[PDB]
Amino acid sequence: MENSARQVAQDTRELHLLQHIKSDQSYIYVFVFLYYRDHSVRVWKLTNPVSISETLDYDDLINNVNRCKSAREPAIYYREGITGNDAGDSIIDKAYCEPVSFMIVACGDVDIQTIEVNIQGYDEIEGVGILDSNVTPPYAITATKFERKTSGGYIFYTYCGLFGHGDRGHPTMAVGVEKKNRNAFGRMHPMYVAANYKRRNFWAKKDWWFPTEGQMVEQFIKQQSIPYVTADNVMIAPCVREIRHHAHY
Amino acid sequence: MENSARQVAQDTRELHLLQHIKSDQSYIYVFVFLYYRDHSVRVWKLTNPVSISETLDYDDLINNVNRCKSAREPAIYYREGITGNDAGDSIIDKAYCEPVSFMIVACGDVDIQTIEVNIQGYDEIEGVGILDSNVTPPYAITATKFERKTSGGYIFYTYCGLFGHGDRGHPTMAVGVEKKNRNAFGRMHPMYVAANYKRRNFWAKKDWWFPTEGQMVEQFIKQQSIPYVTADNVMIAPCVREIRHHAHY
Amino acid sequence: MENSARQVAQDTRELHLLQHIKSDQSYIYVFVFLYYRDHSVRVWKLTNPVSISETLDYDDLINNVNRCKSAREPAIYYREGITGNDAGDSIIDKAYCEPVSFMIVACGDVDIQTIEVNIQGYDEIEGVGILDSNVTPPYAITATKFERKTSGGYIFYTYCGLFGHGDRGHPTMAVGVEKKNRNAFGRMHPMYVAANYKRRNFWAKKDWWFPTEGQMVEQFIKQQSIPYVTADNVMIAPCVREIRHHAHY
Ligand SMILES: Nc1nc2c(ncn2[C@@H]2O[C@H](COP(=O)(O)OP(=O)(O)OP(=O)(O)O)[C@@H](O)[C@H]2O)c(=O)[nH]1
Ligand SMILES: Nc1nc2c(ncn2[C@@H]2O[C@H](COP(=O)(O)OP(=O)(O)OP(=O)(O)O)[C@@H](O)[C@H]2O)c(=O)[nH]1
Ligand SMILES: Nc1nc2c(ncn2[C@@H]2O[C@H](COP(=O)(O)OP(=O)(O)OP(=O)(O)O)[C@@H](O)[C@H]2O)c(=O)[nH]1
Repeated sequence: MENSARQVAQDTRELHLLQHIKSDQSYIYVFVFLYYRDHSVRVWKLTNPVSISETLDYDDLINNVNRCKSAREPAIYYREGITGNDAGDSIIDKAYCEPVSFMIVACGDVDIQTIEVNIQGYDEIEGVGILDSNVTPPYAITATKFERKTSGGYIFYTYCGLFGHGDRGHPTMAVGVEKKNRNAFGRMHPMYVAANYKRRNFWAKKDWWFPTEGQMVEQFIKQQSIPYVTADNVMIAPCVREIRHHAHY
Repeated sequence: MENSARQVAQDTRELHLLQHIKSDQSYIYVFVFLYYRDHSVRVWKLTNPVSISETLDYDDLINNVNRCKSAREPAIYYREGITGNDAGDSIIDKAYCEPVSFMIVACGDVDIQTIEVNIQGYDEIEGVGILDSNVTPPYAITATKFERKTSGGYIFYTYCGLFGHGDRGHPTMAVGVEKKNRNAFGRMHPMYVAANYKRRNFWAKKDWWFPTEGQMVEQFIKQQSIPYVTADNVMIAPCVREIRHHAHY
Repeated sequence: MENSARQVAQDTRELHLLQHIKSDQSYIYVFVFLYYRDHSVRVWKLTNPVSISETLDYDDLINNVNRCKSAREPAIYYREGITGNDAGDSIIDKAYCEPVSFMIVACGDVDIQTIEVNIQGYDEIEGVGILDSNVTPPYAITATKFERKTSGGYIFYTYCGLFGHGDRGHPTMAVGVEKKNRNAFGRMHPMYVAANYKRRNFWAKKDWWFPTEGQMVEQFIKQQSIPYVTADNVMIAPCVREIRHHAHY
């Protein structure tokens, strides 16, 4: 009864799930979870068939549901103070709605070795001046700092941190990653490039908000089967156990 | 008097119009018309010299002029309910401002064979989970479902449908299409690629709103000479009659 | 004492600054300064490692701090009138918040010869109709109209103008430029392309607003060392004097 054709259709399904990862027919994903002091979470899905590239601006990274709006000072009173040094006209030093921490989850067939997580202050300008900005500051080379998580045959990567109370407490970030290519024909080789270029905005960055992590895990993480690690360090991810008829090195 | 030089300058003009289509000097366009229950239309022009790629998020697809705003429930009360199953806190089941139907008009020198119209619910996630999402679900392969419309020598394509009252009644969509290339030198060949890459956001998605189709046809469709088909199935498009000094196969 | 190792570490620093321009490790920048009648400035940084491409829509180009909002007419009353000819329902003919003038500053290692500044009215449509629009109208070929400014070994380019009181007084604009490549290996050659494609949105267009030019020069231009030319024609830019041990042609 282990051998039934129905069981093999189930085997097909799960073999399909593991191979679909490496297949050109799947997406790669980076999810950015932002955790606020009110316990709520704002979440951005970045996604593409072959190449994720996105800026999350300040307005993308602050809490836009439990919003900071003293009915007294317009937004520019505060923005000017995080635009230039001592250039503010705000009685508020730090907005409540700025995130406390983040988690980056890279999943699907990412080549984690190509990932970049470049977090900057409000102006997006690395270093002391624009002409001295480096396109890749050392802390943007985050690949080896991700934790590798495994769930059966599934692999994904997590990177967590605090934004803090300095410049990066008013964050902007650029995130990019490539789909792993285990062979030599480039997904942007001249014979392929136009078909992937046509899909450069499949899909544009997309966000949601949730009242707590626990509620998000039930209503979203599990519902969409998004690999995840909770604050108490529990892995929430689908699990496809490896199927193979021969040994693997 | 048929032969006058002035008439030939007119011939030049119309020969220019037909050949400008196939020329690298023209844009390709996809227009997305969204029709609401109040009879108004929101319209997005997607456009590029060689390669259109765009996401129209939920906020792009709902009616943002005749807006849904009960002065009682914040937007997240409703959004949460179309983010996760049964996760809403809204007394409104379906927003008035969600579109009833759509028309996609692909025109200029599109290769309709490369078009993709991928409509999803709010979360933009095809299938049962992100790791099983297909980059091209069967219904995104819409090319053969477009109707081919001809106006003299001009060719364009239309695809209409209803959003309905299920998941896609809270639509997001990814649209991409390539300019037709009737010969072998790719518009993204290494000798060309950088010049077209420089124009990847020429132009970013752009929208308008109009109180009715009839008013839009007068104030916009005709004014900008955008090929179009009205709800009663009348073609509104410029018409350049073919000019040629010899027979065509 | 001219020869001290400390002085040579200073020489290293400034040699680094000049060579970092031509290095792949720097960004190219286009800044768009928009000057309003209230003397305020809205500023967009466009930036990329190798290829800038951006649309600044109408909502990006109008003053969004000193906002136009008669508590009487919704935005569409005015927008409809700049969408189609005589299609408005506004008692206001021209919004206060539309910019008077602009300056484009191209800096870092731009090849100014590849720049395009295509300014259009509200609809973004060049010419008399979409099928006749040219991807490059003559006035978009702006490269030779930029003024070349030098500050020691630093080179940058400025282009100024008025928006006026016609169609382009309701501006949209597409700006693109490539990083100068003084040799033959293309930054989008197949061996390089995927790494730069991954960084196509590093960074997305980013804006600020400032109450006056003078205040912006202190709080932003100088603070970020952004090359600049003030309204009275004073150059504000860092200055690295050329260092070389041999003569230069
Ligand atoms: N290490 C470092 N952090 C900086 C610097 N400038 C600003 N920061 C910010 O400091 C914050 C985190 O640094 P920590 O040393 O952990 O201190 P913190 O918890 O943020 O609180 P502070 O003591 O106010 O900085 C981040 O927001 C950084 O961006 C800097 O020059 N060096
Ligand atoms: N065919 C199909 N449609 C679905 C499914 N899930 C949601 N829908 C939605 O159903 C809507 C259109 O389906 P129809 O069969 O025409 O029904 P409808 O007019 O939308 O009204 P309903 O009966 O409430 O679905 C779209 O919004 C679809 O996205 C599904 O599993 N299959
Ligand atoms: N030259 C020219 N400008 C046009 C045309 N249509 C609209 N304009 C606009 O005219 C404005 C600048 O032209 P100017 O000749 O300097 O006149 P102006 O200062 O704008 O004031 P007006 O006399 O109302 O046009 C810009 O906003 C142009 O876009 C046109 O067909 N030719």
